Amino acid sequence: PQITLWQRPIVTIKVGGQLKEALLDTGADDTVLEDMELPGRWKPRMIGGIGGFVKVRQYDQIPIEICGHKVIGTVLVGPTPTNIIGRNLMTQLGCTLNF
Amino acid sequence: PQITLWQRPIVTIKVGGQLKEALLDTGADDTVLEDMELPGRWKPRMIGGIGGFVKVRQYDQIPIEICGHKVIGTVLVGPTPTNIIGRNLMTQLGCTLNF
Ligand SMILES: CC(C)CN(C[C@@H](O)[C@H](Cc1ccccc1)NC(=O)O[C@H]1CCOC1)S(=O)(=O)c1ccc(N)cc1
Repeated sequence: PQITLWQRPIVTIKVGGQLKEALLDTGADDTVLEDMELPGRWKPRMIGGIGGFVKVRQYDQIPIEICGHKVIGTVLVGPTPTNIIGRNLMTQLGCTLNF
Repeated sequence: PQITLWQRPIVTIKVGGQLKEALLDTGADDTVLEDMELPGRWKPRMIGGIGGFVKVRQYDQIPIEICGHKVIGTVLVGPTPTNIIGRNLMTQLGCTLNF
């Protein structure tokens, strides 16, 4: 699809069998989800956002279906205003910015 | 242009007489630039995300040239770690996300 930016580019994702809304966020290097249970071991990761650097949990090779497309990659979990799909997974979708 | 997302989507802008680089960010509702002088009246605002919150000054109707295209809109200024072009200016470019 082609998504304009007059509203937030919120899409529906499926992760761990649950549908959730998430924001397609080209200013986010990584994908960060609100607290949820994910499989496997995690490791610590420090990420930078608008208010500073914060430690989150990093899970690897997590499948997510975004608009019906299946991606698999690193997902971080920690405090966040919303579920954020960053460039690590948008590149798997083939997403580009166009003007 | 069509900009892929393997790297951060950084472009050159010109604002308030100053040339700088900024991030095209579909996850940012409004443009926020690192602290600088802008003309005119402003209003205090708080913006929040992964760092927590930062206080900014909101300037209205500020002209910015982005990749040579002249656009106009609200510009927030404050201690952001990076210059961010948000949706409020990306729409004026006719910028879409496509996959
Ligand atoms: C978190 C989203 C919902 C909101 N932010 C936009 C995001 O793109 C934000 C932009 C950014 C890049 C690098 C350093 C600092 C900030 N990237 C971000 O945090 O990347 C993290 C999350 C995982 O990957 C790394 S914002 O900066 O808080 C924001 C809020 C309001 C306005 N008007 C403008 C900006």
